[PDB]
Amino acid sequence: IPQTLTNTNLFIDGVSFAGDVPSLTLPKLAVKTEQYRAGGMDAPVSIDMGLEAMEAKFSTNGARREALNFFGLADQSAFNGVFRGSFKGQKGASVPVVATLRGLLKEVDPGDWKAGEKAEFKYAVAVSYYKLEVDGREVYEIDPVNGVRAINGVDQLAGMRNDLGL
Amino acid sequence: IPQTLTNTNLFIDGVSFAGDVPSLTLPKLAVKTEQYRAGGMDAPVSIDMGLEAMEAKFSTNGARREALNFFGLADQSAFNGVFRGSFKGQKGASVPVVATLRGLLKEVDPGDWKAGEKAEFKYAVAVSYYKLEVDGREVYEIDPVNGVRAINGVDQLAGMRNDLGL
Amino acid sequence: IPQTLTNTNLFIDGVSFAGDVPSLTLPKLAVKTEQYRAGGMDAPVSIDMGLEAMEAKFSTNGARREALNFFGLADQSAFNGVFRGSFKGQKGASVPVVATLRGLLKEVDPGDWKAGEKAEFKYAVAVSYYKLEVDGREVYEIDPVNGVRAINGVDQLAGMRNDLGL
Amino acid sequence: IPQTLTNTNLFIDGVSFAGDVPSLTLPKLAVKTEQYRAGGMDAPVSIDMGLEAMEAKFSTNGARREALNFFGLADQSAFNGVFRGSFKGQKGASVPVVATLRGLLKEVDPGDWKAGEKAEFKYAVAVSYYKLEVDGREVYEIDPVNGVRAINGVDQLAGMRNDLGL
Amino acid sequence: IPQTLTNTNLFIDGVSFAGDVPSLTLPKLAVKTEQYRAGGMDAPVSIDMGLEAMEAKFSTNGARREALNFFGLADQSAFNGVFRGSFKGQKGASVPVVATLRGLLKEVDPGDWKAGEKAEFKYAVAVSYYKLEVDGREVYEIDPVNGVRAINGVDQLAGMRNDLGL
Amino acid sequence: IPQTLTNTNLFIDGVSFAGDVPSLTLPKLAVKTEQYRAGGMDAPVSIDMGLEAMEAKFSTNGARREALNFFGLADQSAFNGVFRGSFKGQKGASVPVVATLRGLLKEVDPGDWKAGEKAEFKYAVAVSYYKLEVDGREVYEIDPVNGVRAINGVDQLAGMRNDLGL
Amino acid sequence: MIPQTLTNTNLFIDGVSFAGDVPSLTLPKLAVKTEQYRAGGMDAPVSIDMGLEAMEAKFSTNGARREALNFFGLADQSAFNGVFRGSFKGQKGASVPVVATLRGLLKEVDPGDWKAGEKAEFKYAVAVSYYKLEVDGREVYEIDPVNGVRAINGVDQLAGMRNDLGL
Amino acid sequence: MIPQTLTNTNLFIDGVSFAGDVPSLTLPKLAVKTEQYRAGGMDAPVSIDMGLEAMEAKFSTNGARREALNFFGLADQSAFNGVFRGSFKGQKGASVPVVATLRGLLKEVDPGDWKAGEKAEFKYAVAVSYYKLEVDGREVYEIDPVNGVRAINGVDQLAGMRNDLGL
Amino acid sequence: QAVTLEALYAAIEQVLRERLPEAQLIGFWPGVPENTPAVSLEIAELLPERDPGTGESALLCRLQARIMVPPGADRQAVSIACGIVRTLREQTWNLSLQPARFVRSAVDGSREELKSLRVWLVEWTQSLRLGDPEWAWEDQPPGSLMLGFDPQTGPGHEPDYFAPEAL
Amino acid sequence: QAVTLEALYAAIEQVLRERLPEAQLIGFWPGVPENTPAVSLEIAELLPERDPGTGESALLCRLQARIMVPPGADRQAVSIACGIVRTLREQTWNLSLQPARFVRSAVDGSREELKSLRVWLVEWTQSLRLGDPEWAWEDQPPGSLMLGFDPQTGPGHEPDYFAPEAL
Repeated sequence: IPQTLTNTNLFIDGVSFAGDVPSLTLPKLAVKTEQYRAGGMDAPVSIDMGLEAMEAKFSTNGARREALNFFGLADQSAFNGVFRGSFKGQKGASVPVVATLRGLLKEVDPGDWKAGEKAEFKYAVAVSYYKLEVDGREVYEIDPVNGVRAINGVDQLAGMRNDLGL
Repeated sequence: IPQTLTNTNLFIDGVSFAGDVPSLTLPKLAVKTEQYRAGGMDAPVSIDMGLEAMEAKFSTNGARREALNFFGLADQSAFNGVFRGSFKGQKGASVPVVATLRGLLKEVDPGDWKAGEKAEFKYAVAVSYYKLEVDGREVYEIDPVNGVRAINGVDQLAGMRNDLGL
Repeated sequence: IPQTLTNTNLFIDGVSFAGDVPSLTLPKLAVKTEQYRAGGMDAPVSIDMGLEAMEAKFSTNGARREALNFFGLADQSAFNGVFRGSFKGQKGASVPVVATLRGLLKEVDPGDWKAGEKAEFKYAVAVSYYKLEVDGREVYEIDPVNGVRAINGVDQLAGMRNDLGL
Repeated sequence: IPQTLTNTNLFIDGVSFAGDVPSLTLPKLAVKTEQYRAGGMDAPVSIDMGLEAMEAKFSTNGARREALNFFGLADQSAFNGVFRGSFKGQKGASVPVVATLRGLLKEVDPGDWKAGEKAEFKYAVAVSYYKLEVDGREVYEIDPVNGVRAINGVDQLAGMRNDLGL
Repeated sequence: IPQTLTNTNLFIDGVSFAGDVPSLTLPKLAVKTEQYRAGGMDAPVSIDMGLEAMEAKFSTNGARREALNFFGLADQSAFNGVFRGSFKGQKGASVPVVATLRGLLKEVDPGDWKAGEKAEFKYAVAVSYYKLEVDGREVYEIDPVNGVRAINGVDQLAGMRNDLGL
Repeated sequence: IPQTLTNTNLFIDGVSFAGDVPSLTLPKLAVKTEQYRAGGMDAPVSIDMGLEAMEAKFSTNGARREALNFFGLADQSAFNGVFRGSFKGQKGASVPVVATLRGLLKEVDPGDWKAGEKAEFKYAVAVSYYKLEVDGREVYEIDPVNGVRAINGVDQLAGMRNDLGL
Repeated sequence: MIPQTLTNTNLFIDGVSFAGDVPSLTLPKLAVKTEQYRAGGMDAPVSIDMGLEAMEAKFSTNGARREALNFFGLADQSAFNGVFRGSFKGQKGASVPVVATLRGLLKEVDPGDWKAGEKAEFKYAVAVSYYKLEVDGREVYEIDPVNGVRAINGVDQLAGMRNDLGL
Repeated sequence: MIPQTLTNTNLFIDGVSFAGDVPSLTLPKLAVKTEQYRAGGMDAPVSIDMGLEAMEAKFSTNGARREALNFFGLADQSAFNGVFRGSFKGQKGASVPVVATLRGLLKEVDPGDWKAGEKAEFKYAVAVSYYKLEVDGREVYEIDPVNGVRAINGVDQLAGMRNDLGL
Repeated sequence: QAVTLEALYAAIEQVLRERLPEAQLIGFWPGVPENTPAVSLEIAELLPERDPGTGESALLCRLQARIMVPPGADRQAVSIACGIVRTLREQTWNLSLQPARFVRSAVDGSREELKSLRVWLVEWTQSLRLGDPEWAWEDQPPGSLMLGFDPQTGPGHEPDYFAPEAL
Repeated sequence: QAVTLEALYAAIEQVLRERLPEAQLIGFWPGVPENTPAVSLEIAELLPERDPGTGESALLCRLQARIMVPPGADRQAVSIACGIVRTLREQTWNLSLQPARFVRSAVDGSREELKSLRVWLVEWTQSLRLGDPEWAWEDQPPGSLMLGFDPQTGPGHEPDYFAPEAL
């Protein structure tokens, strides 16, 4: 059965934007691949190199001052924010999905102001720390620094930091 | 509650264009980021370098001579202009937003003249000084020269000019 | 109050194309800017370098021979043409706008001839001399050679030609 | 008064394609310009260098064998063709426009064959010789080799071939 | 009179795909031209260099195994196929057009499978040998290797292979 | 007769996603061609070099945790999955097509979450091993490493591995 | 064999981790000082090994890593110690470590052009004396110039020509 | 003739297949040491063959192929043995093998810059002595420097100038 | 397990009698507007959808509610109508369905009798996977698999091997 | 071989009498709603399609089912209507057709008589290739081909060669 989303909440630093957050986009997680064909092969296999960058793009529709003031701070990973969502499928079992993130709010975009429409500001955060819990337990935990790429509890770079001494 | 904009005023040098300014676009403020992955990390963190350039694009619909005459001046930051706006939300509490700016009016674009429509000239100012006050108090104060990037009162480059002697 | 255009006339060399000139586009005037961030600054200021090129694109809808014969002449600035327009706003005060120009007619474009439609030839003149008078008096006077960039009467390169001896 | 086209005829080598030539496009004639700003100037003037290439694109809708057989010949300027047209404006004075051309038929394009539509083959000739007579007398006579760029009777390269000895 | 196509047949190796071949695209034949302006000329003449590559793109709508099995063979020009068509114009005189080709089937593209639509696989053959007979007799015979570019019976590279000894 | 698809099943590791997999795209198989014209030829023949990379893009519409947990694993070719399909044509003879694949799940894309629609996550697997059986028997068997490009049973690189010693 | 590439990297200097700012390393190019040799009775020279040459191991950082600037031009040459770690993950999961212990003179601090909106990239170079590369903990190279140690895969390749010079 | 190009490649070192990590090879550039010669009674010199010059056969891998790092700078020069296989498939199906047996000194291990997100590319080089290329199993080149063997297509091209030096 | 239309008709009647006590009578196919605050459910149209990959037929049904009221109590029927719309934002009717999509609510003119003049159409759509899944490909259970070898192959002697065996 | 409309009318009547025992009478052009649970098939519209490359004319027919029921048994006719929709997901009616595309199902107002007031239109489309294929180009069978040579050419002596001959 498909999962229709029902509830949406966004935090920035604890302040409830429950309500006026009409659109939100979590970062697409992309493995840095490379089409690799060596000697004894014809089709290229693809090899991980890590992830690429992570941009999350929510778009609030007010002159906020509670989300505007996290643009251009002297420290990255100061804007954090916590998303909360609720997909509802399979006989009312609404699974609680949260997606808490962290990083530099890299772009604040006020749209066209044609004197009578809504506000619809646009935002984009260059996510460093990204933590996605679907139904309580962990799914994606991506800390770029310290190399803590962890899938559903197990750390996929546990074998790497022992080799690198981290 | 969302904020529907109600009133719009544009100044150029004090002259009230209250009325015929159908479209206006404030500069999107973009942090100059860089996807940075060093040794002990897999996903790239993004690091500020400053801001990128700021273009504000309003489009008046008359042969003005009060906005046309600020094109191609021998000095930049001679065209300044002051925007005034009014978002109305949360029981008639119309928040007064102003966005005063300054810079070279870098492009004057007369559209197609198909003999019977409106004028709809188009403009673009390469904003140097940008000051956005939402509900009286300061939000964004971006002076590029002298490095005065200030968020809601505090100067985020106060630690930089002490290091550089400015 | 907005300004709905009412009358349109185009000359080429004096010959009245009053009537069949359905579309006309004056050159957008663009300052040659450059995103300049030096040492003691974070956001880039933009500095004039002069203007960029100027193309005016009218599109007559007949096999003319009075506008076709100014293509590919051995001298540039031989095609000149004078536009005349009339925006009407603010209680019938029709402001007379003229935009006389000059330059090489750089492209003559006959469209698709699908055997039964109108002609709609297309033209493009690489404007050298451009003179825009809105309501009698001068607004934009752009002579590229001799450096005579003049805004509403005053010559913005008067300080430059004294330095260069022109 | 605008000029609605009424009659269309295309020849290839004398064979009358009067009828099934639904679309035809004469070559747009483009001066090879160059945005030239030297020392004592700010806006770039544009200087002729000659013309650029000339493609004429007609699209017959049959399996011809009388236009197909001029593709890929060992000699360019073997396909010539003569267009004939008739714009009708200003009290039934149908001006006879002919546009005879010459050059390599550089592309024969059969479209999608979805089993039941028309044919609509497509063609493209890299025009060398181009001669456009509007109402009997000459308008554009472009011979690339020998440098015979002639506008309405006078040869605009008469001063050039005396300098080059041609 | 235009020529509405009526019948469509495709062979692959003799097996009749008469019926389910909804779309088919013969290769557009393009002369490898080059805008050539030498000393004594202004507009560039275009010179043949040979043809460019030839892709034919048919799209059958079944899981075939009689066209799928010619992908990725160890020899090019193993997939050949013969198209048969029938344009009908000029009082029921249905001209028999065939277009037999040959080459590597360079791409097999299964589309989106949204669980309930048709199949619509897509194919693309890098045509080497191409032979187009319109109404019995030859029009285009393009053999790339051995240089046998032949238009309606005569070989346009007969003068070339005598010079090259082929 | 065309083949309308009727049934669709996707496995990931055995877990039945029969049902909520609305869209699925098998990898387009593309021969790495090269337009090759040597001395004694005019049109370029195309030569195989092997295949290019293979991306399969299915898009489930739930917060899965049974497909999400195969992103970013430390080993490629750990996500495998087995597709099952059923085209139905020619008097109810539903041909069973399966397409089992294997490779790194290179991208997990959650869409816009506009608070009330479906989920529609998007996925992309950089397929290494690809095996397509149409009606029981083999069609495409592409193992990139070990060079096992096999078409309908016969290995097209059997002559290559004897030359390379693999 | 499995497809195996470089994924991540690390650098230590006297124990101090550079876990945050190393965009690039460079292991020293081990090359034999080949003297091509054609003599009487042959052609197409046969390239006798004469020994190695100098081993500069460049790297770069783009912060104020003063803990890397303190080792430039000291009185004790071969006092810059440091490892060039790096893991090769392969395709089948478990990563194969490559570490490279160095001991040399930091002979170059090359600060980049400061274009005020780009990176810094303090490019360095160490003319190393001692050099020990490991793969999965297994030894491959012991290169010690002084006291004659060239031990390829643990077996000393100069021991036969060290007990004749009497070292 | 048929259009025939390189498609796939392989490398063996002492029997060990590098079926997983070789992005590039380089066969040794066979070149004659041409000494241009203009003398009395002619012009436009005539380029007498003097012999070949040194034959470096570069290649590169991007994993921790320690089985290729063990052969650097050993005491036995010309102990690196290895073939550079490669098949040319042509257009008409069956592929023509090209193998190239080598025997030389691995005179260079050049580890690339480790930019932490790119490949590794351990570029190597072998100044080979022995060199034997085959095409479809048929002999073309025997290049042995010492003991004077230059056998082009099986017939010895130095045998006339080996039974006069008395080798 | 799977849903039925009669299972859908019973649950929409069930929940709406709990939330709306001012609605006296919510029948799924009644008539006869016998008293003032009556609500008569209907079926407008059942339409196709994106067919899932199993034997279920995807159908979205335009469900329809008609709020019958005597004229003069129009405001008293919008308060009934606002009670239905506030239900339909998350409501799956406790039946393994997707949440219902609200469509419109307005006063209409019925074809039926208009003694109770004022009626308010409240219609909404919700998708249905009616029917059983259907397996098509392969029906070979875990009890049937024997895995021999090369010498233990043939109809003479059977491959004596089960997949669950010793450890 | 090919289909006929009378072959289509017989098979849709045939299968629907097996699956629906509550439907008393499924005729393809009946009238006279003589009893309660009647279903009257129809033809709404036959439309063109993408013409295949043979002599068949591609037609998709809006087939139409009308479920006649006395009023008060509206739920008893949706259960008949749900039986038709669950059929049409894969149904080719055993006649070499494409599977039928379900379109809509709703209560309508007929032009005909309304003693049986309540009727439910159930319409669906399915493509048809009616007619025979038509060959146009060439009708030269395998029995007629003779392949001579250059000297054995001319109307004087015939090219004495058949294509099936010795080995």
